[PDB]
Formats: sequence, structure tokens, C-alpha cells
Amino acid sequence: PEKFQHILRVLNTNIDGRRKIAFAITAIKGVGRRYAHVVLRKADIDLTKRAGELTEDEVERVITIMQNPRQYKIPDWFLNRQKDVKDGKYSQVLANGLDNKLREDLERLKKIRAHRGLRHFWGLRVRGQHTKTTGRRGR
Amino acid sequence: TPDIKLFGKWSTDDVQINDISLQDYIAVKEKYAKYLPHSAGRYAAKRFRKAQCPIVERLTNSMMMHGRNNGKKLMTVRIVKHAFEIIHLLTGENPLQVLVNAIINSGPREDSTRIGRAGTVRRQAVDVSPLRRVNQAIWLLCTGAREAAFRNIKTIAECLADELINAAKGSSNSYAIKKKDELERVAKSNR
Amino acid sequence: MDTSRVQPIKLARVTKVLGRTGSQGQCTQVRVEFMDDTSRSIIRNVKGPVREGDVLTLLESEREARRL
Amino acid sequence: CRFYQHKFPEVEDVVMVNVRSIAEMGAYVSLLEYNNIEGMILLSELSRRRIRSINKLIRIGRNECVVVIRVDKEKGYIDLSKRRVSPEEA
Amino acid sequence: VTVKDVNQQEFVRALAAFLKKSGKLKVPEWVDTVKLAKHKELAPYDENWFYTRAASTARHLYLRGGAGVGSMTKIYGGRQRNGVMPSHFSRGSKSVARRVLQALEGLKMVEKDQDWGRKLTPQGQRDLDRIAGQVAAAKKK
Amino acid sequence: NEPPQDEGNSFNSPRNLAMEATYINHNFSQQCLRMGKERYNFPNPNPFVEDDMDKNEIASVAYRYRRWKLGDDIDLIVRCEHDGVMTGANGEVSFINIKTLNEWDSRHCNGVDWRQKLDSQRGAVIATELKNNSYKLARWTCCALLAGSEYLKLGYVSRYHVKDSSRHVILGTQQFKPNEFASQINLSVENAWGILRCVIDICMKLEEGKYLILKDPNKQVIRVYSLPDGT
Amino acid sequence: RDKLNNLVLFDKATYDKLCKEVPNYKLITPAVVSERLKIRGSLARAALQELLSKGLIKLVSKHRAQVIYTRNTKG
RNA sequence: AACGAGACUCUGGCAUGCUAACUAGUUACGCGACCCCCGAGCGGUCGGCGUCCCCCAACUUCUUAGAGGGACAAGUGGCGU
RNA sequence: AGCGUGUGCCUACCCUACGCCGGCAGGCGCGGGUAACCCGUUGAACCCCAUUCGUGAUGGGGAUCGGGGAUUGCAAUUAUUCCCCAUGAACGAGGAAUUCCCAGUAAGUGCGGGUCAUAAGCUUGCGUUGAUUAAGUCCCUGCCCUUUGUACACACCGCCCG
Repeated sequence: PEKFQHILRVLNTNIDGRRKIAFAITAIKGVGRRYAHVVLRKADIDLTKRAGELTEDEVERVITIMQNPRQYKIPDWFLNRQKDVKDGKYSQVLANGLDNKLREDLERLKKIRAHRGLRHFWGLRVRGQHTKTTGRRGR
Repeated sequence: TPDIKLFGKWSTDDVQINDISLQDYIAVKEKYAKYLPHSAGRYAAKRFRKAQCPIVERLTNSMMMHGRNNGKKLMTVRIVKHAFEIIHLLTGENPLQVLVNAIINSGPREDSTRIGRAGTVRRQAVDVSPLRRVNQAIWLLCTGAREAAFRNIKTIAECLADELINAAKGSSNSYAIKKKDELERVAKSNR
Repeated sequence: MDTSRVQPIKLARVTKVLGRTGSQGQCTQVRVEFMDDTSRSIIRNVKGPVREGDVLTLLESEREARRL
Repeated sequence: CRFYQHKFPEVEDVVMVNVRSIAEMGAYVSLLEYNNIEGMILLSELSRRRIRSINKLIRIGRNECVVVIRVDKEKGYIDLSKRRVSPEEA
Repeated sequence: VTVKDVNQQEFVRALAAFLKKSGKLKVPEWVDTVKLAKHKELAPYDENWFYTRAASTARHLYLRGGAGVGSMTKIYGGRQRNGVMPSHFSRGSKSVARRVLQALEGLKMVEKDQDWGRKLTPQGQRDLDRIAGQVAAAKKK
Repeated sequence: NEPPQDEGNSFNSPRNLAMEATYINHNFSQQCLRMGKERYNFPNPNPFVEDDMDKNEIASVAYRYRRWKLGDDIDLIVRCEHDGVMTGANGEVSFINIKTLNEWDSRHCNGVDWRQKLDSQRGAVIATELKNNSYKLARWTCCALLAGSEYLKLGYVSRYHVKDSSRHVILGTQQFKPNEFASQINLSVENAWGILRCVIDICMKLEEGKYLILKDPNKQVIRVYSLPDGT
Repeated sequence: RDKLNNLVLFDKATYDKLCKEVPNYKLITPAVVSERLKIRGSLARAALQELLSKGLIKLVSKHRAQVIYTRNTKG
């Protein structure tokens, strides 16, 4: 039964109706599996059926509950970003905005030209790691 | 029945060994029928001591192999209880007679070995013990179900019960009756 | 002309074990009684661990063992 | 499907195979000179001389000419050999 | 009957349902955002996990001499997969168990008794053995 | 290979061993059985002795008189039997012919010491008597197949002391199913009914008279003799 | 790896065949429904739970990791 | 004749024998208390569940560690001069 | 379930029950332990029982990487350690070769001790689950004893010829 629809497009990534609801949503960047099993329960809907069985009325509510998480009482610590830095607030970042945000912080750390941006620009490991026996592309 | 254990439901009476060659290394019912296959952990400290322990237990032992399954003999017994169950529904027999045929049909009749001459490979055909046949036949069919369920949706229980059918009635859709005939085909050539 | 006509499956039993042979001790010389003729006896090479009094399944008795 | 007039090869006929695996006891190979039926080559009957390398002889993904030494008609075991091959047959 | 006689997989699954009917257990707000232990990688599937765990709490107090918030966590803790590092054991959450035991105590099925631990009230012990026979009444022991 | 050629004054002779063997084989038929417990009774009692035999020192036996046809409008009506019945379950029972495998000495006839080798070389023991008593084995199996037994029982018995042909001891018992057993020992009765056919091909075209069919004592050939009658 | 086709919900022919495959097959497991039809396999799990409530199939054994179902237990 | 080997030391495996124990237990009641009739009976009692109560109770099987005993190719059947 | 370990020691430091606060890391208030006495009737993992996922580089795998929160210290940047959210790579059973192992043994699985202000993918011990295969041989590698040959004794990795 329930032949109504299948694969669909939502914001910035195409989501199949083939998979279960929570796991389907995870493909969108900035949303992990842990982040989705919360947001579905705040929306008060089943996670025990497929994503192709959601109606347009329902999924319209999903993105609102997602993109204003503080106002639907998901805690601050449970977000991606707490006080971004130089923006002054708690934030939740999703697919195509995530990349834009990410590229800024790279640029910033070469602007000041800390140790970080130099390691980034040289293409070497940022964190404390040995590079003597780690890597190869070359040999 | 009140003086001799079944298997928890499966008779060990009306079970035969239909060779005169391979009995006295296949036995299951002389008094060796028990409710479960398990031991206290005596199975070998003499060469003859291996033979005595049941065929059904030997099957459970050789089922757990390849790293992640070693030391999980209780998980292994789950697969065997489903096996007999599936064999009985699927064809309808005393499901031990299935297994006895499956062992006897998978044991080789002649085998090859190596012999060193001129620093080059030469091969020689030789015979095989009844105890060797049983050990080989238990090895071969257990490899089949292990192999099939490595990416199939089917569970190992289903795979194993299928593998005993195609062995018990030769049909060359099993990993065993194939590999049996490969050895004998070699043994004809170099002899 | 086509393929061959072959003898039927024979059965013969051990009377005595002789000693182990091969280049790693992997072969075993053995004396066997034909199990239909009680004065007939052939020597064989048998791979597996054997005791005495157990029965084999020979595909032929044309073959006979020596030492190598 | 079959590429040949008969489905099964005969005895002493020249055929072609394509290696799909390399065995301890020789080479188990598929035919592409008939159906995709199985045929087994044995190690002894590949050459009459020594063999140092082994992948500079037979290897996977090679058409190799061979002679069908024996066949079990009922079972479908096509015994095979590479020992008797001449370039004229190739 | 004593609770010893019956299966325990059956025990909890009727005891959890019992409580939720009677309006019992004032639950914490956080119950839909809670990993539930440090060694998990996900939230529970269950939407009534609080009711289930309070069952298992009260049962263990019947058997053993009773112990605090620390000991309950040690009973529940399991294995922690640290990824590339080898697995090790660790303890789970505390603040959940601290809400469980205080919620039970509000109903007076437990109470802070002497010798460093809460112990189950005679009213509590009555209610356990009452439903213990209900299990045998149901299926047939 | 060469049977005992000892004279009739010796324990190990053809006669004394056959005496030994036939003495024991029916003694153990009843030792298997509970004569102090309930018997199954046919409505027809034994016609070889009266019912004024109240001792119950008749053997446990009943005598099937059964039908066969060999073709050529032949009707065979021959006595067959069982020796014991064994309690089954679900109101069923298992009919058994009991016979007993004696031994005198292992090492004077190229045999196996069963005491040493019964458990390990169970099969080799039975293979002994397919080389030394193969006549008697299939004779017993023919009787069991004539009867249609559910289980073929045998008893392992040997001399208690190998120089004393009177004292013997039971060593074990093993139940085989006679027909799957016949599949194992390579015995088939399809052959057998052409034998009895071929003998009836002689006698029927002859007239009435005491005719003798025997086996020659030093050659392998049977015959049909026509004798002046009363000889 | 490979590509195998599967369906997460039923359409006409699958569903209609599902009712009539039952008396034709003695063994019924979710795995066997994966091959004879093109079905996800988790679909076949709950599909058999439905049938047992009608009594069109019979349970014969159950476990955490494997479950067996039979035709009607008739003969 | 000497050194090494062995012998030796430690450890494991065999004690309802011996020695003795609230910084070790068990059993037995005395129990009184809690619990459910859950079984005969009625809820008591008898039986079942653990905990407190336990002693000026009984014991040392379990736990603990000391003294001792036990295995030697000893017995039997083969084989070896 | 077991071998252990624990402040009163080095110079400033232990193991933790219980109560309260926090999603967690953690904080805070009280109490015991010189230890068959307190932590600890060590209420550990694999295993066992029931849901969910479905042959899909998938929810397998967790590398790389962004932001935030704690603890140790005189100081944590080239990220000490720990925690939360997000990011989601190689890898779908592995060439030529090669290691180790015979009974509570191999393998799977957890724990204590060691180093330690903070911190084991290491090492050393301990429990738990627990197979298959052999009862042999000198083929390879190597070792012991005798006999034999030697232009060798820096001993064949030696020596020596055009």
C-alpha cells in the first residue's frame, strides 16, 4: 500500500523516500542521526515509517522546528555552534551555509596568520600528529 | 526413551549407518545419544579418544571458525537446533539420517599427496582412513554455509540445511560434493 | 572405444600396520586382507591415521605399493 | 551461451578456455570455446620442463589453448590438459 | 509468590505498564534529548524508557541490601567502544538515576533507610509480590 | 582360509564348535527375554506340544505360515518365525530374530579378540565373520528377511576360558535393522528366489519319490538324485 | 558488490501473489520472500506477522535472530 | 672419582582424615519483625522468599593455612637377552 | 569472576561508599579504611533474552576536520587529558613472501599491577568463553654422536685459478 510518492527534493540535497525518516534526513549536512531523532520527537511524528509517507504539511513543519531550535526548546549545548565567534549567538548551520561558514574560519586563521592557517595552506595536519610515517600520496 | 536420551525431541533410534566401512567411527545411538551436544572438555589426549564423542557434537565444533566466532559454542548450538528443524519441515525425515547420508556422500574414496623427485612436483595417489573421511566430510560442508551467508540475506541456519540436502542426495549444488569429485578426478590422473 | 568399463567398489580391511613412509612420514604402509578372500593380501599406502581392523574403500586392487 | 556446434567437448579435441582462478592442483577454468561450463587443468600436465615463475606462465584473464583429455558426460567434469599443444593448433 | 519464582523478562514488562496506568512517577523534562549513558552512541528507540528502568530499579532493591545512586549506575554500565582505541568498561549517567529513585520515594515505594542506602518500603514489597502472581495468572507458570 | 581340521576328540573341531555354537544360540534367545512377564499370545497356540505343558519351558517362538509365488503357478507355503518381541512405544512393538555369535579362540583362525577391539573396531569384528562364517551370517539374515523382523539382534559371546569349551560369558548386544543391514552386507534376495526356482524346474517334471538334494562333501556343486524309494 | 532490486511497500502483483504463495510453499521465512519476490526483507518480516493473525500461516519456532513459519500445519 | 643431567625448590591436581577460627562461614533453632496465600489450611501453623535478630547454641563440609598421608612402573596381560 | 592495589609514603600526596547539583565531563557536603575489618557478598566484558536496520561503501568503518564545555599544573600554543554537537575518508579480505602455536592449549573477551601531578594502542600478571588438527618424520632449516676426506686453522663468510 501507500504508492503516493517516493524520491523528493528538500533544501539543498535530494532526499529519497526509500529510507526511514530519521536516517533519510541525515544526508543533509549539519544534521547527524543523533540530531534527527530529537527533531522528529519535537515535531511529534512517527519515525517508524518511510520518508515517502510524509505529507507536505508535515515536512513544512520539520524545517521550522529544525531552524529555530532554541524556540522549540532544544538545548543550546545540543547545537553545532555556541557563540560562533564574532557573531554573538548560538546558531545551527545546515547544508550550503555550513561550507560558507567553514571557509571563513580557514580564511580568518590565515588573516591573522596563526600557526593554524599556515598548516592549512601547506596541506599538513592541524592537530598534534606525526607526519613522518603518516601520509603518502609519493614514495 | 526413558533410559536413553533423544536430542530434546529427535529420536536416535531408527538411525542407521548404511556402510560397514565407516561405522565404528560414526556412532550416535549406542549409548552416545544425549540431550545436548557438549562435553566437560575431554575429547583428546589419545588418538583413539577423538572417535568416541558424537557426530552431532563434532559438527558443532567445526562450525565455529575464522576469528570472530571462536569461543562462542553456545551461539553455535542455536544454529544447529534451527538446522534440524528446517530439515524436517523442508523434506520430512528423521533429520539425522539426512546428516548421516550427507557425511557418507562427502567423504573421498581416494586422495593424492606429494612426493619429492628431481626437485619438481610429482604426485602419488593413496587411500584414506575412515577417520579421515569423517573429518574431511565434516570440514567441507561447514565451509559451504560459512561461504554462502557471507553476503546473503539468508541466515547461516537456512544455508546449512540446504547444504545437507544437496549432499544427502548428490546433485552437485553443494560445496562438498563438488570438491569431493575434484580430488578423485586428480587421483585418477596421477596414480 | 568410448570412455571405459570399470570394476565395482571394493572393500578390504587391515590385518596389520607395517610402518610409516613418505618424506615427512605422511604415508603409512599397511597390509590388508581382501575381505572376500582370506588368503589374499596386498600391501597399500594409506594417508590417514589408522589403527588396525578398520575397513577401507579401494577403487582398485590393480595398484600395489612398494616404497616410493 | 554456447559458441559451438556441440554443447559438450569430445576427447582429444583442441579447445580454448579463459582462466578465472588458479588452483593449488592446477587451474580451474571456464570455457569460452563452449558454454561457460567448468573444466579442470592439472599441474603435472602443463609442461615437460621446470617452472620457476608461475604467473609468467598461466595467469587469470588469458585465453589459453588446451586439449580435452577426458570428459564425464553425465556429471559434467571436463578434464583438461595443456601438455599436448602445438602452435599450429593455436 | 516471591519474585524469585517467575521469569524476570516478563516481570519488568508488566511492572512498567502497571505504573504508567496509575499516574505514578513524576518524570524529568529531559527524556527526549538524553543519550542515557556515556558509552552509548545514540538515544533509546523507546519512548517510555523511564517507566521501564524504574521497574528494574525496584526489583534489585528486593534482592540486595539496597544502595545509592552510584551503585545503580554500576549495575547498568556496559562496554564503551572508543573507536580505533580498544574497548573498555565505563559507567553511564547519574542524574537520571537520581531522578528515578527520588520519584519512587515520592510514592513511598522506597525510602532512605539506615546503612548508607535506600531500601524498599513494606508497601513496595507488598506491591511487587502482588503482581508477581499476576504473571503466573497470565500465561501459566 | 583353512578351517579347523581337528578330530572329533578335540574342543576346537568342526563338530565340537558346532555343538558349542548350537548349544549357546538358543540359551541366549530366552536370556534376552522376560518369561516371568506377560507374553503376547496368538489365538492359536503351539501345535508341536500340548497346552497341558503348563511349565512354560517351551521356547519363546511363534510360527508364521506364509504365502509366496515364484511364478510358473507355484505356491510356497513355508514355516518362518521370530524369537522375541521388544517393547516399543505408542502401542507398537519390535519383532526380533535373536541369534548369537560364539567364539573359541581368536588366534587359531585369524580372528579378532573382541574384548580388545569391540568399541574401536566394531566393524572389523563383523568383517571377521564375513571371511570365517560368511555362510552363517547371511543364513541368519535370510531367516530375518523371511520373517520381516523390525530389528536383527545379535549377542557377542566368547569362551570364559579358551581351553574350556563349556564356560562362556556375554560381552555385548547390538540391534541392527535387518533390511538396511542387508543393504550393508551386500545381500539381496532377488537372486535367492531364482535358486529355489531352478530346483523346482527339476523336481516338478519328475514323478513322485524320495529325491535327494545335497551338497558334495569335497566339491562345490549340488545335484538332484533319483533314488529307489525308501533308501 | 552488486545491485539487487527491492521494494519497501507492496504493489498489486506482489500482494496478490503473497496470499497464494502460502499454500504452495511449506517453508516460509523472510529471507525466502527476498528471492521469490523483490521485497526489501524488513517488509517481509511484518508481512508475515499480519498473516499469522489470520491463521494463514503457523509459527513453529521463533528467536531474536531467526524466525520460521509454516504453511498451515496440515498433512 | 668429580661437575652438568637427575636429585632439589616453588606451583597445580587427591582429603566429609588431623589441627582451629565473631578481621571466615555453615547449620540449627530461639526467634520476634516484613512479605504474598503463593501451596495443605484461613490469614495462624506447616512449607516457600531474603533481611534484621542472633546466642552464654552447635559444627568446621564450604572459606582460610598449618602439620601429615597419597603414585612407586605398584598390580595384571603382552614384549624385551 | 579472579590476580591485586589503596592516604598516615618524597617533601605533599590514596582508594572511595553515601547525600545534593549537572545531559556529560564534573562540582559540592559528609563518613570509613594501617586493610579476610573500609572501597568490594569486587552487582566486569564476551556470552544470554527481546525490538530496529536489510546486502546497500548501508545505520558497515571512524580516519580527517570545525565550534563549544570540563579536569591536572607555575605554564597546555605545534591542539596534555576528558566530554558534547557537527564533518564522514581509505577500506568490500588482501601479491612476492613470512610468523606463532599441541590442552583449559590456540583464538575471542574483560580486568589488576608497572610508568603516573594529568595520560596506554605498550609491557607484565590474572580470570571468563573455549575449538580444528597431530600421536609423525629428517624433505626443508638447524642441532647431537660416530666413520671418512681436506691444499682449511682469521677455521668454506673458508681457501684458491687463468
